[PDB]
Amino acid sequence: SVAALLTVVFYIAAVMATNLYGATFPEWFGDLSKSLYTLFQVMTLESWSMGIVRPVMNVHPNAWVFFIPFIMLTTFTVLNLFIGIIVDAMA
Amino acid sequence: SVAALLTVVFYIAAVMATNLYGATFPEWFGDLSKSLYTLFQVMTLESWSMGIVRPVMNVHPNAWVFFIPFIMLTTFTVLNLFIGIIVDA
Amino acid sequence: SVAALLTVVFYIAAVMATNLYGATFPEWFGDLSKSLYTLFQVMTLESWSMGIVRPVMNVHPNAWVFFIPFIMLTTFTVLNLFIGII
Amino acid sequence: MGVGSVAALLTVVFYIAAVMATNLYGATFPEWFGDLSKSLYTLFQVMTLESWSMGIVRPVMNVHPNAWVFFIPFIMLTTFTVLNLFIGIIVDA
Repeated sequence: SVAALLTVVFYIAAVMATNLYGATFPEWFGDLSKSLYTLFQVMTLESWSMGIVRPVMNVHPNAWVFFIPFIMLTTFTVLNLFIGIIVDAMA
Repeated sequence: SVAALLTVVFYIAAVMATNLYGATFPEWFGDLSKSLYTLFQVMTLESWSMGIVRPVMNVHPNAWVFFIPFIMLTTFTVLNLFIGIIVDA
Repeated sequence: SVAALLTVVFYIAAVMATNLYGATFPEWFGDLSKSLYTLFQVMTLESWSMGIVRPVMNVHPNAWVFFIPFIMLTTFTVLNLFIGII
Repeated sequence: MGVGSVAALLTVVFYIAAVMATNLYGATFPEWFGDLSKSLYTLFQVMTLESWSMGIVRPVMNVHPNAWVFFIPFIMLTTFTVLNLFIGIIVDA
């Protein structure tokens, strides 16, 4: 149920990002699949700032309003999900 | 409860960093909002050392005394706010 | 216990990656030992995308099909081993 | 107390490895390991896993190959203990 919620989340943000940054950043968001890849990378927190967001903000200042919240939501969910797997296996 | 304390901590360090490193590193610390961004990136641990702390230490060495503790504080509280919310449900 | 199967998982993927990407990326995959190093770094998530997967995808596109699953598998097992001590 | 004693064990482990690395890699990599304080900073960065491989270990291995035998274990140990201190709060709730 949570895994579905998250996938929905990725899907929504992937579509949004493609239409928001795909023009100026084809390598990372030009496609809905490219956006999926990039958003997953951001989720693992790998080079999200130095490698993706900071460069993005050089063209679209305040794009941080799309990514920091995305980071919060995605991190939070994953945290919970993990806890459940860990907690329930113990119980 | 942690959420507000954390916001306080971020605000303290952001104000501190702005006054401390904003002159030499305006791209990351020149503004109170720039310092907000940088300190969150450092909290996510994304290029905190190689990308931010090591460059800053070429100018103001031993600035790790601000950063490493900031890392402990924010890391520990986010560990705590996670466990706190999680154990409950 | 969890460590017993994860070791197997790493060995499978390492053998797979060596045969798949060792030709074009010998610095990271040319050896079975090299692929062991690379896959562990990818497991710790350090520069997996920008540093490893994205450059590999310029040669073999859709190689994320190996990596992203490898990432889920190895990340998942870590929590099952983290709790597998507790 | 352990938390505290485990935190004291960690401090010991960091001191061990920091002394080790200074003597092992400080010659060839003085910016990262030339000092006991430099090795302190580097080992903590490796602990938070930020550019540990691409940034530190991979470059060190071009000089002393198989120095991953120092690093990968150090990673295991410090990451495990920090998780031991994490669960030492998980059930301590």
